[PDB]
Amino acid sequence: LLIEPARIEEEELTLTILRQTGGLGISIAGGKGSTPYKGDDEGIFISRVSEEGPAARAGVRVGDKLLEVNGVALQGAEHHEAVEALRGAGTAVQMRVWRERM
Amino acid sequence: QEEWETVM
Repeated sequence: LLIEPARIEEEELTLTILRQTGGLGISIAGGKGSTPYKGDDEGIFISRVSEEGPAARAGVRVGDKLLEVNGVALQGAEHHEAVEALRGAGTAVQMRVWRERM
Repeated sequence: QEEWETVM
C-alpha cells in the first residue's frame, strides 16, 4: 500500500523584499474591524502578488498572513495601521508571515 | 468595512 508523505501544514517565514520605485508589488487585506479576508481572522493578509515583482522574487505568496514588519507587530491592527506600516517600511521590508498548505 | 485590495 501507499503511505502519506511528509506534509508541511504550516510555516512561519521571514522574507526580505526590495522595494522598487513602483513599490512592493502586493495587496493586503483585512484588519481589526474589517471584513476578514479568511474566515473570522481579522488579521492582515497578502491578497495579491505581482508576478516577478519584488515580493514575488522574495518568496511571498498569495494568502500569507502578515504578522510583523521590520520589528512592528500587527496583531490586532486595523487595515490602515498595516497600510501605514508598509508605506513607511522603507527600502528593505522584512516581514514575518504565516502560511498554510493547499 | 471590506478592505481587501490596498495596493503597495
